[PDB]
Amino acid sequence: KRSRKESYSIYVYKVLKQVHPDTGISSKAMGIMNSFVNDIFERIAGEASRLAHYNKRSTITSREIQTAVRLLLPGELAKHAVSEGTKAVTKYTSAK
Amino acid sequence: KRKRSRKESYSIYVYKVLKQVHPDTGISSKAMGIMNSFVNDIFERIAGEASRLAHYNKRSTITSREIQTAVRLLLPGELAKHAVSEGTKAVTKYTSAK
Amino acid sequence: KKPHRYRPGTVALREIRRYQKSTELLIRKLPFQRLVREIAQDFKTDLRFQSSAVMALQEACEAYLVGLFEDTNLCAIHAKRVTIMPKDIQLARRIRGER
Amino acid sequence: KPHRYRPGTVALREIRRYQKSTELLIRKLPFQRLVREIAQDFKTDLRFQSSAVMALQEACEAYLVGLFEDTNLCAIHAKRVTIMPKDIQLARRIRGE
Amino acid sequence: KVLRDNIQGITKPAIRRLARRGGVKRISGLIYEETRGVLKVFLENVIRDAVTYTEHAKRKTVTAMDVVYALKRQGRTLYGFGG
Amino acid sequence: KVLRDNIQGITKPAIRRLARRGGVKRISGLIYEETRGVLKVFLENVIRDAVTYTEHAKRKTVTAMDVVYALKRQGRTLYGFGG
Amino acid sequence: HAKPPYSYISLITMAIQQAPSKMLTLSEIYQWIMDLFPYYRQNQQRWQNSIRHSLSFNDCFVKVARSPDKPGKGSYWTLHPDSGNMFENGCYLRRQKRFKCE
Amino acid sequence: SGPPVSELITKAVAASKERSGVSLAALKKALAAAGYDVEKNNSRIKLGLKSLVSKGTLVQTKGTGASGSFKLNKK
Amino acid sequence: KARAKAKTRSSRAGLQFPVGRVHRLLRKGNYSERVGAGAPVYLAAVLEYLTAEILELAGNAARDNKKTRIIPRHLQLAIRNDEELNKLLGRVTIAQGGVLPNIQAVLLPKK
Amino acid sequence: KARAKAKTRSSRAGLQFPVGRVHRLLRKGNYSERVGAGAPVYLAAVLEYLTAEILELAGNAARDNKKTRIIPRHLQLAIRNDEELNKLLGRVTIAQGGVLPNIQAVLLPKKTESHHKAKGK
DNA sequence: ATCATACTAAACGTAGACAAGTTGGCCTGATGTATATATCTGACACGTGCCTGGAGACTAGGGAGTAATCCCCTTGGCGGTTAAAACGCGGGGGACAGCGCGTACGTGCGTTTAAGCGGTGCTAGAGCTGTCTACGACCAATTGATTCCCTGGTATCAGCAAGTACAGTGCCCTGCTGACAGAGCAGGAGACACAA
DNA sequence: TTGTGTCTCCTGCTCTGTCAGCAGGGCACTGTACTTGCTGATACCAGGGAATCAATTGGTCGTAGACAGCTCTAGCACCGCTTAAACGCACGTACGCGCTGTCCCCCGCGTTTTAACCGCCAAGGGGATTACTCCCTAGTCTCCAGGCACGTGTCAGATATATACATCAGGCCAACTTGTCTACGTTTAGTATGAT
Repeated sequence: KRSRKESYSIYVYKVLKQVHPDTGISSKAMGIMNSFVNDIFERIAGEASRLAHYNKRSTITSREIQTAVRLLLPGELAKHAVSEGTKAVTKYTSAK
Repeated sequence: KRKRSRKESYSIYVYKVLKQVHPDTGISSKAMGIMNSFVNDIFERIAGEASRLAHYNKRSTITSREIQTAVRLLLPGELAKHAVSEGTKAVTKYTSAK
Repeated sequence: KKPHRYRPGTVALREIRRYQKSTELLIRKLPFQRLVREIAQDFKTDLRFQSSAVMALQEACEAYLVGLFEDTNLCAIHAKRVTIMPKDIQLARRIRGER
Repeated sequence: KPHRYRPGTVALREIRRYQKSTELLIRKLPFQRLVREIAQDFKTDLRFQSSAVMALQEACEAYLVGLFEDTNLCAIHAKRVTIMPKDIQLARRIRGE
Repeated sequence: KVLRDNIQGITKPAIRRLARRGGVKRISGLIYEETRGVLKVFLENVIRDAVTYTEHAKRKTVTAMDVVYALKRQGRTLYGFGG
Repeated sequence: KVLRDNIQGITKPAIRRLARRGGVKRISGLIYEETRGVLKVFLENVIRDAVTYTEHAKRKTVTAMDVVYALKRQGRTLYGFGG
Repeated sequence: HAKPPYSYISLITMAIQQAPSKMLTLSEIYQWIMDLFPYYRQNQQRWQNSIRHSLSFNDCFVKVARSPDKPGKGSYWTLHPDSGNMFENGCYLRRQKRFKCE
Repeated sequence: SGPPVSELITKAVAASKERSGVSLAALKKALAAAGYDVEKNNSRIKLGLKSLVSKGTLVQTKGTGASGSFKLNKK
Repeated sequence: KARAKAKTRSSRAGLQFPVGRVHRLLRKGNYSERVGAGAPVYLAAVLEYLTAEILELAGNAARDNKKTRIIPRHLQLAIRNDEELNKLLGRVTIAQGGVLPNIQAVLLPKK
Repeated sequence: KARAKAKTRSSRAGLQFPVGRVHRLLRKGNYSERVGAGAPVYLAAVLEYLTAEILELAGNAARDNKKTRIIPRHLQLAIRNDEELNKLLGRVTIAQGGVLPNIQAVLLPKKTESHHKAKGK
């Protein structure tokens, strides 16, 4: 048999080719980007879990994620991340 | 008519431990609140570290082994040793008396 | 007869001993509460504060400033001085990572 | 007479050279032996993945570089340009180590 | 009802006492504005986090637990006010 | 098989290079032993945490993930070796 | 009253030697001169500073400490034995061939 | 051109005649007040002081070289 | 009858990152008992935005260095030059990244 | 069949802290899908031990201060005096705790032999 | 004939010419870095097979939203007390600047060392799959531990007045020195008065 | 009537008194924190009771993981050769540290202003609790395509070589200032000439 390890490599590459069409990325840089994505996922998810627990709620909704994003990221990053997340959720809700 | 939700606390257990250590010394309400905060803080530290240990090894159960490793990771040397000794004693006694 | 007068630095050490022995809050409560309400006014208007919240804020702020002054005193002494200068606070914050 | 740079010139050249590079500055084999020696106190007959030793070296060199930056700031604060053990001690004390 | 310049309410004797508790013997004259700025920055950070917690709960009153969680987020855990 | 004095393998030029990357122009002669002590303490802490992680998994080989988790717990998160 | 012709060195030597123990301090010297010369009741600071300078300058006097702290408030001065007689044969005013250590 | 700096140094030290010798900073202030481009003549003042000390016209009290305080000779 | 053609939730949200995988990681990460439908979408959007920002800056640095591929040095330069990201990633070490070229003005030669 | 007399899980383990409450908090804290039988016992034992340590040190401090009630000042003194707890609680601030009294050696006055009145240089 | 007085020569004092020391700026050689061009190789990017994990469809039930109510804690106001803050002023000593020096550290060269690379060989141990059994989730009924409130009683702590102990500051005596001024006494020369 | 011995004045060395300053220390006075005692306030503790809610016991059932066995990955050991880095030493200078001096900044203390603190009262805003309900997310089954492993081509970065350019450091020329020597003016000695 052969193993199977998942990662964000293809999605990072898609985003890269969206931003810089003619730029590539080395394997070490791709590993660093995977580590970064995992780290930020962990931070936001943990903060959202703490927010849900503090209010005696058993669900992590988009509101908890929004508050976690505002708590973690600094000012301009927080504002832009909130805008992008709100746009994505609205588009998903309308499209389905 | 209109009740108020009961608030759980470690105050009685802290008082029992204190009277085990210092039978004559008391403790003030502010100190009791500080000790409650300390107990909750260390509880959440050990529980979070145990959860991360279980997640890394792809195990869905937290056992006394995960708690032991968490205690080894968090507390410094002598505290870690004494805490491990106390925990092992407690678990062995619980298993025997069960 | 001239009145009694302590030399410079003696009453400073007396004050150090007094305020290290004690534990009460050193900032006046009411001005600090007004400051807390002022700063919070920018983030959300018409906020209310539990008294416990203001007391917690004051405790944390005083502890932070005391620790910062310990670090800046060490920084000043490292430069073979006794007077703490603003550059000492700047260095302490820089090494701590706040700047 | 042979050419001879004044003190501090080659030092600045070295600073410029090593700040724009990225390769590890400690020799790999001595650091690996040190890592194996230190780990021997905790558990005998341990083994290390090569990537584990590389990660340890990366973390150690990054930590030392940051510590030396803080030490240089401490030295400059005292109207000096030479870093001394008191500077490392002050940086560690303020950091919380 | 509006608050304007209460940072000056952290008077010189108060900063002097805080320095004294820190073991400072002699204080420069420019420390006080610097200390006011540092305190203002710290308060702004903590209050921003606390008010974010308050808004998430859809409350209007900033509870002590909000301040405790905000401080813990900075890595400045506070004992004595719950948690 | 045994290892006795490998801390001396962090030679004077290596510490000099590390200081140079940090922006140090002039180095006192007593820095080298101090730097060796600091590095030894840091390595001891990180390796202790890594070996604890290895022991919990009932393994005999210290993997890169153990080192990464140890560094993250220390508050020195490392990118480039998975996780 | 008239100023005594005797030089301060001669006065100090006579005060030291007149005691039963051949020893006196500055306070006792003041007591002796007050008792035996009413003339010196004036120019008090002048002659006090003069005798202090003479005591600190002349090599024919050497100081000795006090073992159990004594009554205190000042040290004690012993006459140098090697000086012998210097004011003998009536020359109390200007000694010839002053005593010297070197 | 004016007179040589040695004459100005002697004039400055003889102007005040404090019980202790005049310090280097005090002499520099005196020369500046009297009128002199002391900014670019620090070496001139230092070597003049050294020469005057060597010739015995000036006696140095506490310090060495240009440091310390200087006063007029015995005669 | 036959089912409709499957469409990835990322396609509905207009994202590149995986909404399904993010939802699985939330559910199996022991973060809460339940996970809302929009939480994965929001989190994936935020992660994609942050990744796009860092990649933009890293590509700019690489172009400045006259290279076609991004390497860890370029990511280090991008992160530490930008104030917001450097604040976000202040306590992070990037393997094979360097340090920002800077020398204290006191050390420079006295011209 | 008749039920046997109930024994608290703390009583079986010989603890004072609650094994049952700790088990409930572990289950409801969203730490893992499942919680073993001995994990609450181990965690309760560790928490009881740490509480005993801090209370012992705080009572010693209060006794040294001639007080019969532990207050936050005594907790602060106990924590900062012991290096192990201070390392454990380095990033923690105790309300109404104050600080350890210490003055840097260079700040203390320099002894002088002369008893003359102080004057400006 | 003998003296002083003026012209000239040589000693003495002072102003100016000469040569030596110090500083600044420009020119030239050496050296490291930066740039340009050719070769090549292995690390990236793209293509194919597949399999497992995400999407579609449906149901169940309980977590979350909303409305009503209550009473608790926040806000606001008023007045008096006095503790703290603000201001002013004298002056001590500490921060800062300047100079000196000596030795610790930087640069450079020759020799020694072992790190680095490549290749070979072996096997401890990571990593996976398959069994199956003990362990943990879940539910119902029992009950006992934990919380809240009230009462009586107590210990403890806080505040104020009085005495004590410790320590800080500086008077005032005593001791030591540089420098200016002044009495004694040895030795040499002018005046007094004697011997021949 | 004069040479000569002794008396008395003039000279200078030796030693002393005196003005002012600085420094060492015994001990008096002052101030402030600590200790003791008492009074009043309140915060803790113990007992009792009711509420309540959740921990325990007993039983069933599903699957997480301990254990066994196999594959083959990569961690470890060794050897040989090349050469880049480390080490030791020589030499010089510039940087750390000590010392001195000064004068402005902060400390200490007295007096006035002021706003904090306490106690009390009142109103009502919003947090907390309770009941009902509905629709959103977990659970289950089916199915297929998205992502991952493997394989292969090529061109972007690495290496090597050559050439250019910027920078560093030393040497030398030119300008400013000071030490040493020399010539003009003043004054005294030598010789010619006028006065008496």
